[PDB]
Amino acid sequence: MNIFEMLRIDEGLRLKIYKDTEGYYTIGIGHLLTKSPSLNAAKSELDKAIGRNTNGVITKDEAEKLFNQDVDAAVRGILRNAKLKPVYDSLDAVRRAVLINMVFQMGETGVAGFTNSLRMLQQKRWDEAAVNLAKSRWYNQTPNRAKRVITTFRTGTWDAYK
Repeated sequence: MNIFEMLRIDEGLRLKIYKDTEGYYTIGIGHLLTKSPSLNAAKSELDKAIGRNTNGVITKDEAEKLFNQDVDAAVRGILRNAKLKPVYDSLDAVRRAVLINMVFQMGETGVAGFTNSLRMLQQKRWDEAAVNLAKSRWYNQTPNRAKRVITTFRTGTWDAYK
């Protein structure tokens, strides 16, 4: 198991523009296009991202390319973030992938907002962090995904994804 495979499981793959759990236009492997209610605005952002006139539809290759860029950016955001970097640096390989998952989903700012949980992770207080992470809108809106992420932080293994 690895970061790509894990996120591919959580996000799925759709080759046509769709709406995510919050109702925003998205495509491919969880690539958010825009928060704007306008489909046209979404089509425009898509064309710009891909570099061609897509008609709202892309290929597998193109979806994969956006995915690679998105994972790269997530890592890069973590490393550049003053609250995130130290946590990430203190973690083992499995748990580092979990943190990237969360950033890919909520963005850097969102994750950096989980102050108490970050501190608990840093201290390696698995069970306490898990409880704290569950007290969030994130867990309440997408509980199945959140449970998989949280359990992986508790155990340090990929069981929840196997």
